[PDB]
Amino acid sequence: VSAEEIKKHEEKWNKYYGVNAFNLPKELFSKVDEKDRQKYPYNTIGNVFVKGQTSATGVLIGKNTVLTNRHIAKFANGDPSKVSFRPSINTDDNGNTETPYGEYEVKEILQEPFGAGVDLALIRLKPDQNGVSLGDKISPAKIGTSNDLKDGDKLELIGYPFDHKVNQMHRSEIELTTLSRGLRYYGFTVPGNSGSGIFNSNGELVGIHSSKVSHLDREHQINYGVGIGNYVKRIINEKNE
Repeated sequence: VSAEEIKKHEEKWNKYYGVNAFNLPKELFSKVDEKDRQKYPYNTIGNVFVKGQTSATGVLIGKNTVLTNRHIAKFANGDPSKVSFRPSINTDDNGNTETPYGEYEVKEILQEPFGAGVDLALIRLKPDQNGVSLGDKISPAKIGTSNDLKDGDKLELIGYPFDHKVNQMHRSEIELTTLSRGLRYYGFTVPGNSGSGIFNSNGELVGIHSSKVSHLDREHQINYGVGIGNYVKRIINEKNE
């Protein structure tokens, strides 16, 4: 790759990581407020908590099904009792937690239903303590397709940036780049964002954030997510519940 391209990349990447996260302009990164956390599509986003292991993000795609990363599901080591899902959870700056839709225990974990090479997993939830499924309280995220995405497109990534602030849902504007090498994009994310939903202007889920991978050369990074194409969509239809 060329130097002119590298310089350009550094300047763009610097817009998100050149300043402290608390100082990022609102249009690029911001907290989802109380009112919005109870509106679609924000309410389909929840915290995937793996006891004593990690705290990431997940998206409700079925009545009892949560979509997240395979690398996140792996932390549970096949034991569903170590995992819980908390939709629209919020721990304010005073340390007070609120779970408007309650907290859900996990019934089963499908670590790699799309194949070990695809960083996606399905988590099956149990109903609440009253026998009501999460999918009956709120509508699951409408699944779209990444096939219509073009380089330069700006989308909304929604999740729980744990490393920045614990249990506080945030939205990050992302900008797609070099789609010939997968769903790559500029934008601010932290490890906790693993499993974050990527939505288009119509509120359709088109991808799931995964992690940061090398870009251009070994000494540069970019965000990487899994796009939702025909294959991913079909498996979801076969396994959804």
